Amino acid sequence: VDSVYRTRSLGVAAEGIPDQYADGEAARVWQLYIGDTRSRTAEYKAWLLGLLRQHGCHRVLDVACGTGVDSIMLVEEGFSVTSVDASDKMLKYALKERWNRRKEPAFDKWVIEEANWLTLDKDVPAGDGFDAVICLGNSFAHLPDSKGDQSEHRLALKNIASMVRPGGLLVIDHRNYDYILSTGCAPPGKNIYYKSDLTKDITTSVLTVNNKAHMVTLDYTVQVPGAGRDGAPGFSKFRLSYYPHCLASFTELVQEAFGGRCQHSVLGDFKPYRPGQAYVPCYFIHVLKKTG
Amino acid sequence: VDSVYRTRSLGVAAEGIPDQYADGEAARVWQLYIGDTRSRTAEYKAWLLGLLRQHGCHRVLDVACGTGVDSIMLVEEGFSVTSVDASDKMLKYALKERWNRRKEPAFDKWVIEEANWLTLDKDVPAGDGFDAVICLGNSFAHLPDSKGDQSEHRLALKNIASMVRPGGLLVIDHRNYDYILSTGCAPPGKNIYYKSDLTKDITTSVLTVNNKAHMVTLDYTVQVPGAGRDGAPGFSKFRLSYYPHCLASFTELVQEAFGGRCQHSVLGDFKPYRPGQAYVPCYFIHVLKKTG
Amino acid sequence: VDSVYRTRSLGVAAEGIPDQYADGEAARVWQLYIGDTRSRTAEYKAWLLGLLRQHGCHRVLDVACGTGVDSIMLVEEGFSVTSVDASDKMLKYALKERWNRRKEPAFDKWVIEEANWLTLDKDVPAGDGFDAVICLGNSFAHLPDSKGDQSEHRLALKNIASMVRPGGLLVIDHRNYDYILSTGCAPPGKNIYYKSDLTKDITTSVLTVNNKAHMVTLDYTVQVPGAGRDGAPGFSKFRLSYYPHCLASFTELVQEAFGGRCQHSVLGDFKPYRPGQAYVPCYFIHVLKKTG
Amino acid sequence: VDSVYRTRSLGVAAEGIPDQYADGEAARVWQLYIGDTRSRTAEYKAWLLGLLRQHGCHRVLDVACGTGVDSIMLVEEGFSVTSVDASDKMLKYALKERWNRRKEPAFDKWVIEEANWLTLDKDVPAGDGFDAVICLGNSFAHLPDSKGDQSEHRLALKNIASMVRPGGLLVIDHRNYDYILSTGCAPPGKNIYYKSDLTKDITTSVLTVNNKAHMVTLDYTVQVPGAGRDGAPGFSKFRLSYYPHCLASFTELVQEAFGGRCQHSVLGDFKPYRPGQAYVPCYFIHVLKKTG
Ligand SMILES: C[S@@+](CC[C@H](N)C(=O)[O-])C[C@H]1O[C@@H](n2cnc3c(N)ncnc32)[C@H](O)[C@@H]1O
Ligand SMILES: C[S@@+](CC[C@H](N)C(=O)[O-])C[C@H]1O[C@@H](n2cnc3c(N)ncnc32)[C@H](O)[C@@H]1O
Ligand SMILES: C[S@@+](CC[C@H](N)C(=O)[O-])C[C@H]1O[C@@H](n2cnc3c(N)ncnc32)[C@H](O)[C@@H]1O
Ligand SMILES: C[S@@+](CC[C@H](N)C(=O)[O-])C[C@H]1O[C@@H](n2cnc3c(N)ncnc32)[C@H](O)[C@@H]1O
Repeated sequence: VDSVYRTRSLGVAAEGIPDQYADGEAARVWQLYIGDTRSRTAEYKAWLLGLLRQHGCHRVLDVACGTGVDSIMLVEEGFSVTSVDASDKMLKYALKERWNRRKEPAFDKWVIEEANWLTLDKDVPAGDGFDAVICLGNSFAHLPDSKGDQSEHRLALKNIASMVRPGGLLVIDHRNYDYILSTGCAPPGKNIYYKSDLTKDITTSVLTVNNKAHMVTLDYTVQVPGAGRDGAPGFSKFRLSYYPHCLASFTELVQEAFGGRCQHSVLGDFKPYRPGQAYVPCYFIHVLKKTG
Repeated sequence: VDSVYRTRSLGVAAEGIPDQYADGEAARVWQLYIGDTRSRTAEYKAWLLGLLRQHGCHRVLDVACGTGVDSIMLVEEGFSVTSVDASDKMLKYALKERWNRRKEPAFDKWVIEEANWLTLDKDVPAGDGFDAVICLGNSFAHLPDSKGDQSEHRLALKNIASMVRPGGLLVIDHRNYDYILSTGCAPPGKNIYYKSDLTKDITTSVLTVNNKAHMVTLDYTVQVPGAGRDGAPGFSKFRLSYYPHCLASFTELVQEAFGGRCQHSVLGDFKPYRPGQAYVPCYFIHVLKKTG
Repeated sequence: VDSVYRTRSLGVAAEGIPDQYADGEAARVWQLYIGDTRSRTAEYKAWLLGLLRQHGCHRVLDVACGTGVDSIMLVEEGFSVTSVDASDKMLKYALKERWNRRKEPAFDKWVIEEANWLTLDKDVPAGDGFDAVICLGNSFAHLPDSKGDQSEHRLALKNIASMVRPGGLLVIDHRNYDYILSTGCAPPGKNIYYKSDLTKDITTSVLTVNNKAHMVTLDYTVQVPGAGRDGAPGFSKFRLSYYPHCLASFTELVQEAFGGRCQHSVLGDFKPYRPGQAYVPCYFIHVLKKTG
Repeated sequence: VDSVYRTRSLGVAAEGIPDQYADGEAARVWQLYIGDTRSRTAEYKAWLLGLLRQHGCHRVLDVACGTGVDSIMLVEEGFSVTSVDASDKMLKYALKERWNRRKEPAFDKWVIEEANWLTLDKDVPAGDGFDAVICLGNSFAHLPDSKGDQSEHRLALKNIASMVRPGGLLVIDHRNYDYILSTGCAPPGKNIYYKSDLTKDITTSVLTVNNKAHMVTLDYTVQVPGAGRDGAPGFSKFRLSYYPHCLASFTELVQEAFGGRCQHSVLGDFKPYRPGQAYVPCYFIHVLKKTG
């Protein structure tokens, strides 16, 4: 019988040595990519701040915290923000920012915590509920459908909806999977939230099981600038996958998390979406108010 | 022809979702094991405090920080401490403690940083050097010997040596491998630093390649106290490996890192050691005062 | 740092012991599946015999031999047959049949050899060429496209073309992928060559990379008739992948292998085919007579 | 959760493509190595034939058939030989020899079959039992001890013993693990059965679990002659593992398979073994006669 013997179990750590896959090529380019989410768009800052001001929002939950980018902006702008994420490699970066800016009182008062959408209700005390829960940049699509029925999608989305105060707002988005599913090409860098300073090439694979689109996998080949001989760049690659959320399924899923007690509007890039307009958006943003 | 597709590359993270090996069975008992073995022994506290004080040490580098237990003791007793480690999954727990106690002025002053013994000089500013460097808990032995000659142990020990000020101390220990390599059994829980609440069994595997002990592997079977049926214990395993440093070679390796310019003593468990003494230590502590 | 020890290298065998993946769960249902699907259809026998006879074929190369079912039919009906395949695990079953029937003079004359389509010219002496080459059973589609351009299909088809004598035939088929790629469902057991006793379900996954169907994967759930409790069926899965050859491209690929010097016809199931005919084949059989 | 998607299950085959790991570097050198077992020693041929002649042996079972080397020699010498092995990669070579030599009547009458030592009794009809069962060249040591107690060793050895006719012979061997266990070096090419024409370097690893030697792993680096630039050789590597059978354990195990109803003699290289002679043998051969 063939035995394989690992030096240590997958998932364990040890004091003087880097964790399991922390310095592979894939993790190295990936770090350049997550650091390139820096340069937020004027449009983005303008839309989101205006939405939240117009509604009088003050406590806000960022449920896809990441490196802290969206959250750092709300802290700076005076909101009282709680930020959670299920990933520790990403939470490390937010945490580091809060420690650096500790002495600025608004950053001493920023709550970053671990939480999973599947167990949110128990990970995060709702309190009287928040004024706006945000889940933006196609964070949500990372979540696969393991069970084949979309039960896990329904559960994460209900819990997210459970953190909205009555009268409050959920702002959640997804990339345009309707376009991607029909050209087979997720085109690089047409991005409405941060301007990318890296050049990347994307290969898109779409897996369809029986007749249903089940996953979109993107291979990102990143030109890394200083890494050849006489100043030339190198190229390296990493991969990430997603659930291809179509606008109509998603609209059903999201209004179902509210039990139908919501108003619901869907924007196109930051502008309205009239189904059958010419302009094919890169991202659909849904803004739901709990009306009940 | 065969090919193997993965969702995402090994090493990358994403906002929705737990990181790659994080909620495996082995990472859950392992998390038990680092938590319910971080309650220090009075002997150790008194030993380590009296030594540092005895030599008039005030700035200390902990170069194998882990969850911070060693540094926390020292941060509390009013030393200026900087703690590094290479493992993010472990530093996570020291960082979190610093935050929760960020209101006590000593804890506001604790530096915790990423660094690796191999590049330690490029990662930590010694300046004129620290008063003591500590690498306790049998952490040096985590570093494998990947090129068959011990060039990586040499490099690491030299970079650790360099952080010590002239007249400063290096305190670095290792398990008694001499014994382990004769009995083939690293016995559980005879621990001099921390008091273990958890019941465990250990299987020890020793790998020998063209007659040199090259690695010792411990498989931990942790009894987990409420996981079974009628309050009965539930059980899980994890594994971790060590380089088996024998006292005589390690003694040579560590002198050679100060270029011979050092005074060296080896403690028995905390007691002094002489060959063939009746008492068999579980740990050899080496104390090296740097002459120049 | 992590390392992974194996007992023995991947690909090596040893006298004591079963070969590496041989008694897995998947190799056991798979063995069921190749056995209890090798009982040929009267339609096929009559179709294939009449064609060969009709053109006065006598030496035949089976270039996708497998367990030998196609060759055995022909060896019995008095043709001079040489059978090659690249898979040892499959050739094993043809070899064994040859031995058991080594006393019948036709079977003493059957050649069964290892060869690969890619190197086929270097592996099989055509001499002046064979009368017919056969590659039936949807075997050509096993060859993946690993360089993204179909250079390996081209090479393989050209080397198969070269074994055909001038005035000889190439008979090569493929499943109807056109249909599969629109319905997303390769339906079970509508098979024209062999009569299946076994009950199976098939999940079909289609992989598409920057808008080109690149692979179809079938997961077979085989109902195994006595494996459960009270004679109840026990169940196991295995998986196998295909390159989805569409009729029009395959038609171009196969002409191009004879340099255009060929006459080409495509049969519907065994019946002739015309576009938009009401009858939808499960298999397209291509018959190519080489002109020069 | 990370999915990994294979093209096909481990262990399945498919008509136009090589089986899973058949053309890796490891399998390529390994084939040069198994083909280098060619050049049987004069000493070997002389001893074995003389033993078997002196006992009047005629039906003989080779239970570690391999490529067929020992068996081909007994066929040629007139014995009535049945040869079994559990490995198909190796049985393929024997089988091919029998087909080549088919017309020589003694090779038409050679029975090669698949069998496992663990299920031997049911794989091979004993008949009235054989005159000599042979298991030579350290075939037996390939068999690991999965259960930790040597139950599997006891079972394979009992079944092997069950194929010996009363008055018949078992000739079975093992390398000198007592020497290997004490120098840590299985030295290359001191071989008493075939002269090796390949130059190989061996690295020996010994794994000890708790105090018991559990496995000896050999990395064979083979100088392959024509594989560099101007005629120079290349070097490639494969690995194989074994149970370190000590002479005294083995002597117990083997006489226990007979229930103690045996005579037992143990040879040194082909010559007698007096425990405490100077000459340290490379191989111990045991010859047991069933006396009962
Ligand atoms: C790092 S996240 C933004 C995080 C955000 N600041 C937050 O609050 O969650 C970037 C997202 O943009 C995605 N995206 C969709 N199509 C893209 C494309 N063609 N190129 C780059 N990113 C694209 C990535 O898949 C990823 O999910
Ligand atoms: C929680 S860690 C100690 C961390 C410490 N703060 C530092 O300086 O890195 C527990 C340590 O005890 C070690 N240990 C070694 N042998 C052991 C044994 N037989 N029983 C229990 N713990 C053992 C483990 O290898 C591990 O490195
Ligand atoms: C036993 S093999 C045929 C071997 C044949 N003697 C030859 O020429 O290679 C069975 C073949 O039927 C194919 N097949 C394709 N689609 C199928 C389906 N839907 N149901 C059953 N078999 C299917 C399998 O892929 C496999 O290659
Ligand atoms: C191919 S087998 C011989 C097969 C034999 N003709 C039969 O009847 O089974 C070769 C054996 O010699 C072994 N052996 C032991 N020590 C060796 C060494 N230092 N170098 C080479 N082979 C050695 C291999 O491990 C292997 O098990």
